[PDB]
Amino acid sequence: AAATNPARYCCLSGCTQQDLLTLCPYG
Amino acid sequence: PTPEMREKLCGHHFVRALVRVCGGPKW
Repeated sequence: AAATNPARYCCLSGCTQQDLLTLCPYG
Repeated sequence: PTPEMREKLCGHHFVRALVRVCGGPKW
């Protein structure tokens, strides 16, 4: 968390349900 | 390393994993 762009980050390294949880309930 | 799994949610993969945990009306 707190490194690079949202989806871009979750695409390269990865993103768990939590790291996703912090990017879903917004838009 | 933690009981999680950083999915390489790329583009739609993320928006999907998104609509899963928070289930927003936008996407």
